[PDB]
Amino acid sequence: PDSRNIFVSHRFPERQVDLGEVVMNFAEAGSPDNPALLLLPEQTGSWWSYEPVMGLLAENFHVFAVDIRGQGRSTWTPRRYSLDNFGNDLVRFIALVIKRPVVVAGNSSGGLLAAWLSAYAMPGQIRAALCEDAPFFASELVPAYGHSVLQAAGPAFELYRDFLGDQWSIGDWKGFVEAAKASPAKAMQLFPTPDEAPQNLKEYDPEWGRAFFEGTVALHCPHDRMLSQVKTPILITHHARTIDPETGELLGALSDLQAEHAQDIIRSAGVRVDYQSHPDALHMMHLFDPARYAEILTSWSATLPA
Amino acid sequence: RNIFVSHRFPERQVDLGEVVMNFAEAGSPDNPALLLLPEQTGSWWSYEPVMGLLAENFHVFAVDIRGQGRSTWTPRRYSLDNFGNDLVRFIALVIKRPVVVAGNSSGGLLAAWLSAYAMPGQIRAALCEDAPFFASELVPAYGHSVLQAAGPAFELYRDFLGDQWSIGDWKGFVEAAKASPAKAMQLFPTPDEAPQNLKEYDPEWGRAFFEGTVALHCPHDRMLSQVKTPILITHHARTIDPETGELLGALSDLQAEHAQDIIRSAGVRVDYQSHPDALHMMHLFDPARYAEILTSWSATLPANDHHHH
Ligand SMILES: C[C@H]1CCCC(=O)CCC/C=C/c2cc(O)cc(O)c2C(=O)N1
Ligand SMILES: C[C@H]1CCCC(=O)CCC/C=C/c2cc(O)cc(O)c2C(=O)N1
Repeated sequence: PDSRNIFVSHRFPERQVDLGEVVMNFAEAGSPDNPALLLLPEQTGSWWSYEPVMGLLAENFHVFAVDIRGQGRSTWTPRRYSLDNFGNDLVRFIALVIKRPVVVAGNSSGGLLAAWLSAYAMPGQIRAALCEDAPFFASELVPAYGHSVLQAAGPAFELYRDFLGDQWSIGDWKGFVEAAKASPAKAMQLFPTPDEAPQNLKEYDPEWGRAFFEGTVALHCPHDRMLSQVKTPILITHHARTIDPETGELLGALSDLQAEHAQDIIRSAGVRVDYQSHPDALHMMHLFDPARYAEILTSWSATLPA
Repeated sequence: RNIFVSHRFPERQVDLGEVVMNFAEAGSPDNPALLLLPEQTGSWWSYEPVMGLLAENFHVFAVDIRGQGRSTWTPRRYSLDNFGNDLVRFIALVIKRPVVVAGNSSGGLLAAWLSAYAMPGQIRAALCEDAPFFASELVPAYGHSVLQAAGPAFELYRDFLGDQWSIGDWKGFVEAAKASPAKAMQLFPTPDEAPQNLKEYDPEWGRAFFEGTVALHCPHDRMLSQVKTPILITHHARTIDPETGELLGALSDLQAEHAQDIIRSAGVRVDYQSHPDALHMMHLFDPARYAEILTSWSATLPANDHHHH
């Protein structure tokens, strides 16, 4: 994987654009007369996390699915992984490639960035943001509310750092898998441990995981302040989540309490916010139940002002 | 936040999205565009005495960086990357042409930031006026850290003025400054009343430098390795105290030598001028000299003719 020559074929053509520091890879679907839709993957996911759902969304949207920096065919940038750098790359992407206002939809950390764009993009760039099971608060080191990253997804990111290493400099996949299987963190059960590293992980810069676990990725983007600054309608979907009865760990993206405060803050900013709890859905609904995801996204987007 | 004073160039503001950025414009768009970045604690009008000279030959934009002047104060969001992307947006939304960027001190850091990290084609060239490469980092690759240079002053901005002037203990700041063991404290204003520039300054800037958060995600050795335009480095007064080892000045000879080396190994044009008797803010305290440095160097840039009309 530190070859950066490990890529495979996909169903939609891919194109790259120079944003200045990062060269961003992306795939396009749908017809350009339809409203623009920017799709942001989960951490460890390339644009083609959205490949099964892109055909469905192609019926109604002009779809751009991107590799975020440090993922896929987009530039890996050591020591530069922050929500602000991720977000400003996407501001540049809209300005250089799309050149229209977008609906932005993001899963997990991509949902953090969907909110980031609502608050901090260039004026007019963002019509609305869909935050698909975004770990508001629970992906911070010291959140204003609820479980920290250390008490939720952190243990997996720690193992990415310790065994895969920055830019796959260590690459001990077998040691990662044996450490993951031996971990006493119940949340580890939500992460794949196949016999060989899966394609999405070979495209992933594990310094992402370091930055989340060490609390550097969002040091300059406290979530309570970010959510208070959003400027567009927001849709929050909230998928599976439980509190482990033996460790107290959060299993899922964010707890009910965290979701309640996220809504409250957005509402206090005076922007439209809608919340949908889908407690039996998997974290990556856009991948594992694309028809349900597409319906949610399409139906909501139809309620947006023109 | 209503302590502003008049100035001899009209000021305007532009919404960048998060930051509303204040700036002063002078000159004709027929001449090359020039973006002026102040030092930390300096508003755009740090350049007000020299802009008349520069407006003879340049279309000048002098800006208030986020957390300074009339530009939005943004609690907890002070980083070189956020400062830098604001300026990327400013060029894209206001200037709409390639620019020469000239910055003093932290503004010089940001000029190099733009050279490396702006959108393609935005930056023609960067003038880094006594920029504290390495010396303004918490863990620099080379030489003094901020803790052995300007840090003690920023520490006192944090401790006595506070984030967004939330403490505001100017008297106690002055008293602590005078009592400081740091020889470098003599380089900072300690008047009996807070000066105008500092009333316009968000001291969380100082916190961010002292605590090593402002450039956590922008190590300077890597930044300098990624520059993509010609760079002019001016290096003004500096000495290293023989008793404490403190750096008095923006950067040491060792730090300037590595900065040059790194830029040159990026394969771009780099020029270095040592002005060991110049004050840190030469653009303010020796404006005629500074204007001649910038103008004469700009005239040697490729496409200087294309940018005249
Ligand atoms: C890798 C991606 C895969 C999801 C693995 C899980 O289903 C665990 C529960 C959901 C939380 C994930 C999660 C937390 C976080 O604090 C930061 C992140 O980027 C994610 C994030 O993107 N996970
Ligand atoms: C306040 C402004 C003016 C104070 C200048 C001095 O006379 C001290 C000399 C060294 C440079 C300061 C300096 C260091 C740094 O690590 C980061 C910075 O932004 C400055 C910076 O902009 N100083």
